Amino acid sequence: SNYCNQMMKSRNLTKDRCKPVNTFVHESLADVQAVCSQKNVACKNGQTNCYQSYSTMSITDCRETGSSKYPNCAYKTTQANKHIIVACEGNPYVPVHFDASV
Amino acid sequence: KETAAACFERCHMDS
Repeated sequence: SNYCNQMMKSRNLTKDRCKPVNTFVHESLADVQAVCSQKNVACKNGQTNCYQSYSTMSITDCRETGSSKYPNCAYKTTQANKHIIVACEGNPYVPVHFDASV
Repeated sequence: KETAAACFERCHMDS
């Protein structure tokens, strides 16, 4: 199967449902955690705990097709280099949500 | 319970 169908199932996003949209980041964990001290931006929800990466990162966007339904989830895979926007929280101050990519 | 930080890694990281 395609990377999205494979990884969505492996990572427990589609073993118990079909999730419409999910992004995977092909960078080290430490380089993603480093975004929490990068550019502070507003989140889509109005909160102010979001951060945009200075650099573009290698990402794969996974999005369900129009006819996809559980258990046969089906995804469209789109690969791109984009800046990421994450919401951060806690001690240590780390990513807790993937807000968007630009 | 899975923490919010662990959830983000499982769902989004693929180094």
